[PDB]
Amino acid sequence: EQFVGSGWSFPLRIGPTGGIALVSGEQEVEEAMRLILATAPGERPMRPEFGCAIHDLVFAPVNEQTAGRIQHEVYVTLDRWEPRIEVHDVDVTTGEEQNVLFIDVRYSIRGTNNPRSLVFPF
Amino acid sequence: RRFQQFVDDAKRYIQQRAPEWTDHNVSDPGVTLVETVAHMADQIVYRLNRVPDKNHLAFLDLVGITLFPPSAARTDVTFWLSAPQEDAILVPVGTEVATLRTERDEAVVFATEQDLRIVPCTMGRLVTQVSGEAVSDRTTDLAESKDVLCFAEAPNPGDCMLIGLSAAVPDCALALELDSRVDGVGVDPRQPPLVWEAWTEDGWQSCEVDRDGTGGLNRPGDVVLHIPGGHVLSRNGGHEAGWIRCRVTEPLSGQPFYTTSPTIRSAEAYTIGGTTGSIHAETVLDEPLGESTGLPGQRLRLEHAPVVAGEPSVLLQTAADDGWQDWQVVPHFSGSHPDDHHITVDATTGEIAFGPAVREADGTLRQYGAVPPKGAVIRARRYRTGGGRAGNVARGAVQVLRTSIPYVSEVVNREAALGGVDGETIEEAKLRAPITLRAQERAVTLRDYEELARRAAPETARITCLEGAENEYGAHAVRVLVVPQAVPDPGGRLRFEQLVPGDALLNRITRHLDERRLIGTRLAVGPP
Amino acid sequence: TSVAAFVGLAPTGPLNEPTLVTNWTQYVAAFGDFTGGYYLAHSVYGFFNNGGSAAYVVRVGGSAQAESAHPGPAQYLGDSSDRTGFGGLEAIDEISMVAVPDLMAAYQRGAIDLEAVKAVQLGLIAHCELMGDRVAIIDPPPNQNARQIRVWRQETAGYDSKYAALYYPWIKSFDPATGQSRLVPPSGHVAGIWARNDSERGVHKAPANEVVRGAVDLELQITRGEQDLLNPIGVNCIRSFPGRGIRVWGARTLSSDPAWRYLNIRRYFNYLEESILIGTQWVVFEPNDHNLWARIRRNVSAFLVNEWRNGALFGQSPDQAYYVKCDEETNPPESVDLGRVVCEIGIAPVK
Amino acid sequence: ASQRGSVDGLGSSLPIASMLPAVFADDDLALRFVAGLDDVLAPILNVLDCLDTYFDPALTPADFAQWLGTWVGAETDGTEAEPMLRAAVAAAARLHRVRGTLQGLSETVRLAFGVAPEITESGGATWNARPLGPFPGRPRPQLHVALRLPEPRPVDVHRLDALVAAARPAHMPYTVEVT
Repeated sequence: EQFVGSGWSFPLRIGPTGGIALVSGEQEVEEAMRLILATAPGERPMRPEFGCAIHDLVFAPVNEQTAGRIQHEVYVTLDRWEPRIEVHDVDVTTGEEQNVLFIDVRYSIRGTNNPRSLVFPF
Repeated sequence: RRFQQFVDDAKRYIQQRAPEWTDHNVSDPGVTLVETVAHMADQIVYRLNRVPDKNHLAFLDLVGITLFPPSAARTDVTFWLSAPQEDAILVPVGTEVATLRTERDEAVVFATEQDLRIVPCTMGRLVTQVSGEAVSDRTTDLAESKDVLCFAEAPNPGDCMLIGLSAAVPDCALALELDSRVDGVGVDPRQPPLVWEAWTEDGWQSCEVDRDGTGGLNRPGDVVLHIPGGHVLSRNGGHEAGWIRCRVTEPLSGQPFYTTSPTIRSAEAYTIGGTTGSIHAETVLDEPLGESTGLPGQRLRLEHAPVVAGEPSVLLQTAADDGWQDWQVVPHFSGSHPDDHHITVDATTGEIAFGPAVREADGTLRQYGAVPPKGAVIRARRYRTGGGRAGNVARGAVQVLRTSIPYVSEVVNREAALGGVDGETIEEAKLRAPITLRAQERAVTLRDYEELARRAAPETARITCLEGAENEYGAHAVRVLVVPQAVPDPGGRLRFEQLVPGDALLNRITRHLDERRLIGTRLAVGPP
Repeated sequence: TSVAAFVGLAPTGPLNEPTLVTNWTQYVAAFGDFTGGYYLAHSVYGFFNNGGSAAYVVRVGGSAQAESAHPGPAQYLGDSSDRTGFGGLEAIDEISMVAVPDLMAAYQRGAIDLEAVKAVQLGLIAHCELMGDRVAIIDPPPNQNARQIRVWRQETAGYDSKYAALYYPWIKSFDPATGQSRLVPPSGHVAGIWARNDSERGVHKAPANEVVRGAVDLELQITRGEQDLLNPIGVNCIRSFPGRGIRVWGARTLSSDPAWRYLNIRRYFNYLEESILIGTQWVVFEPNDHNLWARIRRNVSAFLVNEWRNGALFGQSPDQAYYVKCDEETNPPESVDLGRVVCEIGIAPVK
Repeated sequence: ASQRGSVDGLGSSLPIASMLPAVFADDDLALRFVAGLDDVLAPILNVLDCLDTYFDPALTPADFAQWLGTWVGAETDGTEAEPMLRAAVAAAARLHRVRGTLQGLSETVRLAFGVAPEITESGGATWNARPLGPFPGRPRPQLHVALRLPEPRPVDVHRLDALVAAARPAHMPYTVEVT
């Protein structure tokens, strides 16, 4: 229902006929999320507050206390800078051994309300 | 500008309750609903004020404006094969090659324009040759081994190597083996800039190189060449085969030749592939469109690219008791009788018109073109898409051939698409009308006469038109003075020969200005 | 309770191994996306779009014997090899619903005769009738036309089983990649509705009158008068109600038994039966005597009463809800091993 | 007047019954009565549809054909035959783009009679690289029109005389010859 627009993908490429690729629809929102979460709240001095501040929660003890702060860190950032999306919960899990923290954000563009989970395809 | 307004909103139509007729004193949920379900007038009125986009297309025909038809792109599709065994028609005309299919909608798909045939071409005669040494009826220079001298161990312009080609099929690829006994200093294959040839019936023709073992044969090489048209070698001997020529060009400063070229020992020719140009096209079958309302003027749209021009490529099948009724496409409706079955199609878009009704005076409802009965199913049997800009495919992108009808594989083009042009939209043509409708085209006054020449010859530095004065023949004709461009040397002096214009330049001006001249006026050109 | 099973052709990925997927991106990482025009890719997408966080897919065919008894539209039991045909689903004990998307792409492409595709559906029904918990969704011939589908159900197939659901008109779904309407069977989409139900209103409510979101248009629109010659016989329908989108109308199972007509009752019982047998796991343990038979009765009763707590039972009070009997009368002294029998009840049907 | 009244046996793209609610559609007299009102709105919807054809000179009724001739320089005076008018209006806009040229005079007389003319004029085109080279061309103006008509009734001369009067650019004399 919400308009999604169009813009170039994160890994930009020549395309079928040359020039520059261009992608819209449900795929585009995923690319914007990939940019927003990956970058630290820096490296972009003109826009400092942009970029999810996740590095402050590295090397914490494995507790739901730090697993809860990250749960709220994503919410503010995923909402402030990406308004064309509605966020449906995050899931912090130690899916391999017990020394890593995986986040599984589930989102759904407004009105379309089809649930999807961001995957970070490498 | 000053457009009348034709809107009277929906509610005002229910306003006429008019309870002043006997006894109909009732409210909303009565079965007086026909007072409201005739709100279609609101839908009708809104349709009046809107002037349809299709209307612009009508009066571009009225004022003599031709819409822009879309084109397509032509490429150089090259086949490949690994089992050269015989000759037959391995490529039916219209064989379809396709690009890779990924998340970018649907891959663009081409279609060959001709029929391609493979031939396992063998050799003819290997002959010794050097500059100034013709064949002189020599054939067996390598028929029984003993090697053959390569340019007398001295390659200079005019040299060539002589080998026959059994068939010389115009659109195939030849694989020549060059087993050379290595002698002297080894060299990079690219270093000697040798040029191939074929001795076409029109004369010598060039060829390209796609393998390292072509020149500078430090090791026995395997030349691969795509045949540039059909040819036959200069028959003096015992082999009427095709022709090859390892002509060596001038010695470049950075690309020099070398003495003591290696001596050829064994050689053999094979066919590996064939190259044929193709146009961006496709053939879709069984595209149902829905059901007909049985009313005149129905319009149907195809959810694909513009239909490519050619033989009638939009076959409309209509359900009937006897089966399928086929509609033949026609040009502009004109005199189409009610009995006849006819349709109108748009080249640049999927809009497909149908029989338009018209209520003439006395209400004859003179209908042009038949109308399908209500409930009939309409489907498109044949449909040839392909036109548009989205055929400007990048170099070497097409990699899969459709339906894999023969035993062929690895179909990869070498050169990028020529590039088609997308047809103009109605909105784009709405901007063309104010300009191209008033582009002079009369040549009345002096300004036009000098201006029109400039349009015909944009490269002219100075043009001016002076009328022939009185006491001069030619029926008050005019003279045109033309000054061709020229750089007057670094020395500051200009030769007189540079001032005269070329004959073609003068002819080009005259040919164009002859058509747009007014009645009974003569023009002559030339320097003052 | 909601996880689904799908059998169809899909490019790449493991062959005949019932992998588990939970998100659409997980699917595309294994078996492509819409490539080749296989119906399984569209059907899963409609299921994922229509709610339902779990899904099992059994890839059998491949990109191109593209279609046959076992390869393609899989029908063989696989000789209980746990790796072939519908036998792959046998070693799951979690899947609660099965569907056959590709089963009839062969019919459109002509690679399978109509009499050949009747047996495989019946083979699927024999699978549901065996495991005793899952429910299969059946799909009719494309472009069947309303007056002819009623003949088809009662003459060609005539399944008459308590584990099959039929949904007549197909769906013109929308492919986001190309934005082109395509025709697909409603097996995947309807299964999405059944997944919403449990996760939004419980198994109690029959899966009907819910938006078939993901849909755009319906071929062969059915009017109400024509429906009343279809609904009682045991065929559902999908209609385009004005201003309310596309909704599923009818919740009748493919059975002629008057006591098992409605879908939710069969949906309820499979949930109900699977709940207790997971609970009362006193088997190959706890000596069969007059003591255990009393223990079983209390354990079952303490659950059904709690089931009446959430509604989904009738009686105004627990005493009038169920009726259990596991005393010495039901277990004769002769039943040395084949013992520990009991009875139970549950009912709350729909409109 | 034109008697552009209603037409019997014509359907509508917007049936009045198809907009009715459900249950209301179950009646018999209401369904037939409300369908009767379609007889009054039947041709209006046909009119709003296919309006493009109502503006193409090759298809549009005779009345608008003359009216459409007003949009451009049709000059439809004296033509009492419908088929003759059909070509004139559509081809009028292309004439004025080259009006006054050799092809324009030839085509206009071709349009008015259906046969190509034979014309000779005091003019031409030439080119020569000789500096200040003389230019040929008839020393005195002259325009001649010849028509190879199969049935020369003794009225075409005046018609050719009248028609060629506007084609000539008010510059040179003329004469009319008809087979």
